[PDB]
Amino acid sequence: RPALYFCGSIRGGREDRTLYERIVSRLRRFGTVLTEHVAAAEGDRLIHEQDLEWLQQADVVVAEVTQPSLGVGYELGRAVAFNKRILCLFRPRVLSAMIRGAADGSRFQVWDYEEGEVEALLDRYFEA
Amino acid sequence: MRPALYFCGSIRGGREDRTLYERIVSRLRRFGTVLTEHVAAAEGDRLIHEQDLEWLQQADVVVAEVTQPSLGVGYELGRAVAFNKRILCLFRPQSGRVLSAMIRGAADGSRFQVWDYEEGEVEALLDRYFEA
Ligand SMILES: CNc1ccccc1C(=O)N1CCC(Nc2nc(-c3cc4ccc(C#N)cc4[nH]3)nn2CCCCCCCC(=O)O)CC1
Ligand SMILES: CNc1ccccc1C(=O)N1CCC(Nc2nc(-c3cc4ccc(C#N)cc4[nH]3)nn2CCCCCCCC(=O)O)CC1
Ligand SMILES: [Cl-]
Repeated sequence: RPALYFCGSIRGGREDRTLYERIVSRLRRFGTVLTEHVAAAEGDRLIHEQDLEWLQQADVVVAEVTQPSLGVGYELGRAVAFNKRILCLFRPRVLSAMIRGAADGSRFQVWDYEEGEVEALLDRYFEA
Repeated sequence: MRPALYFCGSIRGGREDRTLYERIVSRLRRFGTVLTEHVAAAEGDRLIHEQDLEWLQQADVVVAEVTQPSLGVGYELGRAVAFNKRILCLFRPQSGRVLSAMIRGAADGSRFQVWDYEEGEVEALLDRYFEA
């Protein structure tokens, strides 16, 4: 099965816990979600090494980029250098030009969305 | 041959402090060329990303102010690690914040370092790092 990596900001996880769970639940239909048991409220070297191992194992990286995060950005930077296929999900805040600009319409895509249509978008992405 | 220094910080940290980022850049100029000294941060996006990536590849050292969360700063740090760059992260714990485990965990005490500091001592720390 394809290996899927999900990540999001700690702030996005706090205010929108259900949103991250909805994304992960939908991703499970298209493969194994390596980060599905991550409980964001979490020495640091062990976390970094496990994160890198999952990033290297992933076939697709799905990042929720609505809130600023050094961790999400760092994971995206490592993922680009690991030549991974990336999908960023943004809820229109101004998305960083480093993320919007990394998009190439194929291997790195950034999709603007409204909370309610996240399942439909994920279906479209993985049925293509 | 002057060393090429790359500086980056969050847009929030640039707004809430302004003088802090300018103090850091001014001090870095003593030790080398600052590739990002003329960055406004009031910013098509692809051109910005490609210019950023060119500066990252040219750098000898990357200095990042990591006090406020930022997708851009994190992304630049991730690309910098993969480009095998020497990195120094500057974090202010007085802000009450806890630095991301992805950044604190990337530290190895040598090639990637994270230093906790108080606003007033930033010039002294930069002098120590660059061996003044
Ligand atoms: C102030 N910020 C931080 C402070 C402390 C720690 C991290 C951060 C930080 O920068 N973060 C938080 C973590 C986030 N990455 C992330 N978030 C999720 C994630 C959120 C989430 C929510 C719901 C569900 C479901 N169902 C699944 C979820 N999966 N996965 N990943 C990737 C794995 C990395 C973790 C390594 C694990 C090592 C270990 O198991 O010991 C990036 C931003
Ligand atoms: C919501 N956030 C964003 C929204 C929109 C755009 C970016 C962000 C974002 O994530 N950012 C902001 C930019 C930041 N990086 C950064 N900040 C500085 C920087 C701040 C600063 C302050 C004072 C002084 C002095 N003296 C010098 C300074 N140099 N350099 N860099 C690296 C160069 C990248 C520029 C590419 C240009 C492309 C082009 O010209 O074609 C990362 C976080
Ligand atoms: Cl976060």
